[PDB]
Amino acid sequence: QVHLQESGPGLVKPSETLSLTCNVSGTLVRDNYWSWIRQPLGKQPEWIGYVHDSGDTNYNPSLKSRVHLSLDKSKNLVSLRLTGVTAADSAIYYCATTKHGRRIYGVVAFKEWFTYFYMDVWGKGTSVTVSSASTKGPSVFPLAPSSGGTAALGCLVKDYFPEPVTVSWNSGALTSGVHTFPAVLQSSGLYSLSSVVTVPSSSLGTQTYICNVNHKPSNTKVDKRVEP
Amino acid sequence: APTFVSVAPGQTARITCGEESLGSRSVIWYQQRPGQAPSLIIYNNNDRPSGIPDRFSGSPGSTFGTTATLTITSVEAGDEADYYCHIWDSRRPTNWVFGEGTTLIVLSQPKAAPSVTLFPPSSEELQANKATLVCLISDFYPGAVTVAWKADSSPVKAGVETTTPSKQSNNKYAASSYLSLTPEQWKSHKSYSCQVTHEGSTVEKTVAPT
Amino acid sequence: DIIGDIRQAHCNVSKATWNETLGKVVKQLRKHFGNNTIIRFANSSGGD
Amino acid sequence: TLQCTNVTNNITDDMRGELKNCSFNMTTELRDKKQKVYSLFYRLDVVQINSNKEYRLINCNTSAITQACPKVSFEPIPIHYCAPAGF
Amino acid sequence: TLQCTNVTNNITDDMRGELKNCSFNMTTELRDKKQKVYSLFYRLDVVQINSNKEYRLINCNTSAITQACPKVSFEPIPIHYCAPAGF
Ligand SMILES: *[C@@H]1O[C@H](CO)[C@@H](O[C@@H]2O[C@H](CO)[C@@H](O[C@@H]3O[C@H](CO[C@H]4O[C@H](CO[C@H]5O[C@H](CO)[C@@H](O)[C@H](O)[C@@H]5O)[C@@H](O)[C@H](O[C@H]5O[C@H](CO)[C@@H](O)[C@H](O)[C@@H]5O[C@H]5O[C@H](CO)[C@@H](O)[C@H](O)[C@@H]5O)[C@@H]4O)[C@@H](O)[C@H](O[C@H]4O[C@H](CO)[C@@H](O)[C@H](O)[C@@H]4O[C@H]4O[C@H](CO)[C@@H](O)[C@H](O)[C@@H]4O[C@H]4O[C@H](CO)[C@@H](O)[C@H](O)[C@@H]4O)[C@@H]3O)[C@H](O)[C@H]2NC(C)=O)[C@H](O)[C@H]1NC(C)=O
Ligand SMILES: *[C@@H]1O[C@H](CO)[C@@H](O[C@@H]2O[C@H](CO)[C@@H](O[C@@H]3O[C@H](CO[C@H]4O[C@H](CO[C@H]5O[C@H](CO)[C@@H](O)[C@H](O)[C@@H]5O[C@H]5O[C@H](CO)[C@@H](O)[C@H](O)[C@@H]5O)[C@@H](O)[C@H](O[C@H]5O[C@H](CO)[C@@H](O)[C@H](O)[C@@H]5O)[C@@H]4O)[C@@H](O)[C@H](O[C@H]4O[C@H](CO)[C@@H](O)[C@H](O)[C@@H]4O[C@H]4O[C@H](CO)[C@@H](O)[C@H](O)[C@@H]4O)[C@@H]3O)[C@H](O)[C@H]2NC(C)=O)[C@H](O)[C@H]1NC(C)=O
Ligand SMILES: *[C@@H]1O[C@H](CO)[C@@H](O[C@@H]2O[C@H](CO)[C@@H](O[C@@H]3O[C@H](CO[C@H]4O[C@H](CO)[C@@H](O)[C@H](O[C@H]5O[C@H](CO)[C@@H](O)[C@H](O)[C@@H]5O)[C@@H]4O)[C@@H](O)[C@H](O[C@H]4O[C@H](CO)[C@@H](O)[C@H](O)[C@@H]4O[C@H]4O[C@H](CO)[C@@H](O)[C@H](O)[C@@H]4O[C@H]4O[C@H](CO)[C@@H](O)[C@H](O)[C@@H]4O)[C@@H]3O)[C@H](O)[C@H]2NC(C)=O)[C@H](O)[C@H]1NC(C)=O
Ligand SMILES: *[C@@H]1O[C@H](CO)[C@@H](O[C@@H]2O[C@H](CO)[C@@H](O[C@@H]3O[C@H](CO[C@H]4O[C@H](CO)[C@@H](O)[C@H](O[C@H]5O[C@H](CO)[C@@H](O)[C@H](O)[C@@H]5O)[C@@H]4O)[C@@H](O)[C@H](O[C@H]4O[C@H](CO)[C@@H](O)[C@H](O)[C@@H]4O[C@H]4O[C@H](CO)[C@@H](O)[C@H](O)[C@@H]4O[C@H]4O[C@H](CO)[C@@H](O)[C@H](O)[C@@H]4O)[C@@H]3O)[C@H](O)[C@H]2NC(C)=O)[C@H](O)[C@H]1NC(C)=O
Ligand SMILES: *[C@@H]1O[C@H](CO)[C@@H](O[C@@H]2O[C@H](CO)[C@@H](O[C@@H]3O[C@H](CO[C@H]4O[C@H](CO)[C@@H](O)[C@H](O[C@H]5O[C@H](CO)[C@@H](O)[C@H](O)[C@@H]5O)[C@@H]4O)[C@@H](O)[C@H](O[C@H]4O[C@H](CO)[C@@H](O)[C@H](O)[C@@H]4O[C@H]4O[C@H](CO)[C@@H](O)[C@H](O)[C@@H]4O)[C@@H]3O)[C@H](O)[C@H]2NC(C)=O)[C@H](O)[C@H]1NC(C)=O
Ligand SMILES: *[C@@H]1O[C@H](CO)[C@@H](O[C@@H]2O[C@H](CO)[C@@H](O[C@@H]3O[C@H](CO[C@H]4O[C@H](CO[C@H]5O[C@H](CO)[C@@H](O)[C@H](O)[C@@H]5O)[C@@H](O)[C@H](O[C@H]5O[C@H](CO)[C@@H](O)[C@H](O)[C@@H]5O)[C@@H]4O)[C@@H](O)[C@H](O[C@H]4O[C@H](CO)[C@@H](O)[C@H](O)[C@@H]4O)[C@@H]3O)[C@H](O)[C@H]2NC(C)=O)[C@H](O)[C@H]1NC(C)=O
Ligand SMILES: *[C@@H]1O[C@H](CO)[C@@H](O[C@@H]2O[C@H](CO)[C@@H](O[C@@H]3O[C@H](CO)[C@@H](O)[C@H](O[C@H]4O[C@H](CO)[C@@H](O)[C@H](O)[C@@H]4O)[C@@H]3O)[C@H](O)[C@H]2NC(C)=O)[C@H](O)[C@H]1NC(C)=O
Ligand SMILES: *[C@@H]1O[C@H](CO)[C@@H](O)[C@H](O)[C@H]1NC(C)=O
Repeated sequence: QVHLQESGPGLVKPSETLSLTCNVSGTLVRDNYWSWIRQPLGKQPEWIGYVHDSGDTNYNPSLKSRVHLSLDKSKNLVSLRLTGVTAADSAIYYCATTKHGRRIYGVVAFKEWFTYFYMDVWGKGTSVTVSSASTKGPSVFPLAPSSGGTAALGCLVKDYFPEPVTVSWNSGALTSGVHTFPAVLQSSGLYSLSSVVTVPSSSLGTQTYICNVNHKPSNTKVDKRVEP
Repeated sequence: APTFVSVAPGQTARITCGEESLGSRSVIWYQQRPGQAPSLIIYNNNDRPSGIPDRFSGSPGSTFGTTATLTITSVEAGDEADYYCHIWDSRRPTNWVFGEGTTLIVLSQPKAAPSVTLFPPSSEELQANKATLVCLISDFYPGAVTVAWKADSSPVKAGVETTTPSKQSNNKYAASSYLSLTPEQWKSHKSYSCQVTHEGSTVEKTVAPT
Repeated sequence: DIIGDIRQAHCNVSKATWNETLGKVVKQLRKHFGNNTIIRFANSSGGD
Repeated sequence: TLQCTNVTNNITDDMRGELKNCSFNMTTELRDKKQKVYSLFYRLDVVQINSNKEYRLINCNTSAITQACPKVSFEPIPIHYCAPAGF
Repeated sequence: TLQCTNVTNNITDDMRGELKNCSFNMTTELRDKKQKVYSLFYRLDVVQINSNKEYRLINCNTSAITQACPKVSFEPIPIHYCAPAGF
């Protein structure tokens, strides 16, 4: 077993210090070589840099000075530090184990080869916004079940900034039938989203129907019950 | 700029990425499944690890003055995703940003109409001197809908916020539509309506106030 | 234009045979400079 | 007066460039005109002349130069030295 | 690069001009200077090079050129092929 999980603040003001961390599982930091990749909206991914013990820690030249990668031996998590953050730095960041190799085309002693790494296992992602606009937690007014056989139910989140937000029903117990929709930005800058489940005619109850939301940037956890 | 590749199911697609070759290279290839993370599919010019089967053929690094190609053989619905390549030329320096994407789209997918479900303004919201109804457009191929609203008979222009058709992981698109009203004008009318328009069909959903 | 990689001109000889044949010249050389003599090989001193 | 650079390459700083891509005003079939054209030269076949990086063919101060016909061969073929009669 | 026209003539349009009056920058006894001077050439001895009507001597892309000494003669005079002795 081996798996990765990135995390971050989610929002940064112009000219500040971006900071990210990535949970590890199965294998540890000393064992492997670590790398980050950020991917702006609707664009190709940009390789950030790589890191390993013994000083093998070279970065992207385009990022230049403002980037500083690091590590944490005891706690066993990969680290990142970026200064002078701007609108260009708005992207979904990734952490990943990089795996090196050798490609040879001539004589090795003549140094006619190069070192090439690829990244085999990624994480989920790290949505990082950067705007001078201040954060706002969500407002929640759950959709009542109305428009035998089958039925339908919903949970609306009205206004927030910035993305993203997770929606687990009954803290993750209720999972089947969730067709949660992607957000929509208003002219104010706020997003809005809505979750829905399908539930058959067997729905009198009283049943524990809740859509537990989690807005990490504004530590907001508003979980509302819903019934006919 | 955005490039596309389209084939029938069970065929063999071919996808190219990056600058023309100079010296011998190693080229890495990835697959961004919309929503999910980029997945390493090929590491050497034609080497595949576990989790990814054959044949995801590729251009060998041994050629010069040549383009880098990725040949999908026996395509299926699951193979539909964005792709990227990483180049390492003996002559050119380290490429610090994956080459531009080339999105694959197989043919003759399930022609499917949406699953609209129009909810009304929930009692809590109305109490907050604010009112919105939401119709949620789900499972429709392809993702090219246009949704209008109607205050009973008459159409509605203002306040209408709308998403962009987004492909969820399962062979389905999803989109939503909103509008901002006041509770007193929502109760005043007989029935507000959400009229989606598919490729041909227009489905109506319409909620009235208690 | 140079088609392909940019590599370096070179020549290969067997280290085994060079060892063998450089041993032959030494066996012969000692006939002129004494049986109890060191005969090592060095590169060019300098010039064109 | 050549105007030379290095050849398209990504080598370690230690490894010096031995293939200089040189562009130069060359003569035409007609006396009237000229032609800027490029060629590749080894580092040993050129010398830095003197913020442009301009060079010259090394022979230019020592001697003249004559291009061997490609329709000729350098292969060493066996020769026999035969004597005259009564020799 | 010659700059040529037709020779002074009043011929019917059908009859093409076979004598092109060509003016050109020619060299001088001194390296310092030049001289625009004209000569007459047959249509076969020139090619259109390319609203000026400019031409070139046809040899300029195929071969070099050497002017026969007028102090020589092309007249075919009778030759006899004599054998050596014992032939
Ligand atoms: C003077 O003396 C000097 C010094 O002695 C000498 O210099 C030598 O010059 C030669 C050429 O002039 C040069 O050869 C190159 O060698 C490259 C490296 O090969 C070695 O490594 C690989 C990989 O090692 C992995 O595995 C190791 C464990 O074994 C591990 O420790 C490593 O870390 C690494 O992970 C290895 O495969 C090689 O072993 C092969 O050769 C053995 C010879 O005894 C043989 O016993 C093995 O079985 C093995 O054979 C396999 O590979 C050959 C390849 O030809 C196949 O034919 C067989 O069927 C087997 O599959 C070595 O240990 C090598 O990568 C170079 O070849 C690639 O690169 C050139 C670049 O232009 C291409 O033109 C080639 O076509 C070839 O490209 C293929 O491979 C690469 C990398 O895999 C791919 O990216 C390409 O897309 C392409 O792949 C396609 O084709 C292949 C089949 O061709 C196929 O497998 C693919 O699926 C795909 O279809 C090149 O051969 C050598 O480095 C250099 N130095 C030394 C020390 O030898 C001078 O020549 C001398 N000069 C004179 C005048 O005498
Ligand atoms: C030693 O030094 C030498 C110099 O002294 C050096 O030689 C020179 O090298 C350069 C490369 O570094 C060569 O330049 C290349 O020329 C190619 C041919 O250009 C063709 O297209 C021109 C018009 O089309 C333009 O506009 C289009 C938009 O409408 C663009 O899409 C085109 O790409 C192109 O834009 C490029 O060209 C413009 C000039 O026209 C330029 O302003 C612009 O900024 C951009 O660079 C035609 O004019 C041209 O026609 C002439 O040339 C042909 C022969 O080539 C003749 O037959 C004609 O009669 C006429 O004389 C061509 O039809 C370019 O394709 C190439 O650009 C590519 O690379 C850049 C890199 O960023 C890309 O941005 C660009 O889009 C191109 O990419 C495309 O092609 C590549 C390659 O196929 C492909 O991989 C890629 O995916 C994409 O498809 C570049 O400009 C130059 O010709 C060399 N000169 C000589 C004399 O050799 C030599 O290499 C050195 N050697 C060593 C060993 O170091
Ligand atoms: C093959 O043959 C080719 C053709 O012969 C050849 O290409 C030629 O190369 C030369 C040298 O590289 C080029 O000369 C330079 O041209 C620069 C471009 O400027 C042009 O375009 C401008 C518009 O953008 C025009 O304004 C300008 O003309 C104007 O300026 C003149 C200045 O006197 C003036 O008299 C004119 O009437 C007109 O008003 C021109 O047409 C030009 O900018 C450049 O001048 C300086 O800047 C260069 C960089 O851009 C420097 O490299 C150069 O050194 C110059 O700096 C000078 O001044 C500094 C401040 O005083 C000094 O410190 C410097 O030392 C330097 O002084 C030297 O140069 C002076 C020239 O102005 C000279 O007067 C001094 O005595 C001293 O020697 C320069 O003029 C030319 O344009 C190219 N021609 C073509 C057709 O391409 C090619 O190199 C050959 N080889 C190969 C491989 O192809
Ligand atoms: C033997 O050797 C002889 C000497 O080398 C040679 O004679 C020379 O032949 C050339 C070409 O036929 C002559 O050049 C032309 O000269 C025209 C006369 O203008 C002169 O006198 C004017 C006063 O009446 C001056 O104003 C003028 O100088 C001014 O203009 C310059 C323009 O850049 C400027 O930079 C100067 O500082 C100055 O201010 C000059 O002294 C001249 O008019 C002509 O220009 C155009 O018009 C010609 C017809 O009159 C056209 O044939 C020619 O093509 C030009 O049009 C250009 O512009 C158009 C609009 O942009 C373009 O569409 C055209 O394609 C063309 O562009 C080309 O030409 C540009 C030149 O300006 C060039 O910059 C472009 O890049 C492009 O290539 C042109 O300058 C020269 O004067 C002759 N010299 C002598 C001493 O006689 C002779 O041909 C050789 N052969 C034989 C058999 O004798
Ligand atoms: C300077 O250059 C010279 C040459 O320019 C170098 O000298 C050369 O050195 C190589 C080895 O380093 C010599 O090659 C040897 O050839 C042996 C004979 O092979 C032939 O016979 C067998 C049957 O016995 C045939 O099957 C072969 O044909 C097959 O192989 C060729 C490719 O090689 C294919 O193209 C064909 O289609 C065939 O498939 C030949 O005709 C050979 O025995 C030897 O080693 C082989 O065997 C060992 C096991 O003992 C294997 O480990 C090894 O991999 C070889 O395997 C080949 O042969 C088997 C069959 O025996 C096949 O089944 C395999 O597929 C594989 O092809 C070796 O290959 C060469 O002869 C020699 N030339 C000269 C002129 O001296 C110098 O070293 C060099 N010096 C310096 C300093 O640089
Ligand atoms: C385009 O050109 C650029 C040029 O800038 C180039 O980028 C450079 O890439 C190189 C290679 O990555 C960077 O150079 C160093 O990389 C070190 C990584 O360690 C490697 O080297 C170890 C020792 O190598 C020995 O053997 C090789 C031959 O194999 C020989 O050439 C060496 O000289 C040396 O003798 C090697 O041990 C190591 O591990 C391998 O081997 C062991 C077995 O021995 C095995 O167990 C391992 O699994 C593995 O296979 C590995 O191969 C890195 O440590 C080093 O950084 C140190 O030095 C700097 C000071 O210079 C310190 O500041 C730093 O903290 C470290 O102490 C250095 O990075 C070089 O840095 C790159 N350049 C830049 C600017 O980043 C591109 O690759 C080229 N691209 C293309 C496509 O051509
Ligand atoms: C999975 O990931 C989570 C989250 O990343 C991780 O939680 C860790 O919890 C510890 C608390 O036990 C955090 O520790 C703090 O980290 C911050 C940021 O670096 C430090 O600033 C804190 O104080 C340090 O600096 C102070 C400066 O004055 C010192 O005084 C002080 O002594 C410290 O040196 C403190 O260390 C930690 O940040 C998170 N995250 C990480 C990546 O460690 C969790 O442990 C991971 N594993 C599991 C199983 O959940
Ligand atoms: C050197 O010693 C060897 C010993 O076997 C002998 O055969 C040889 O003749 C000696 N040569 C000279 C020059 O003394």
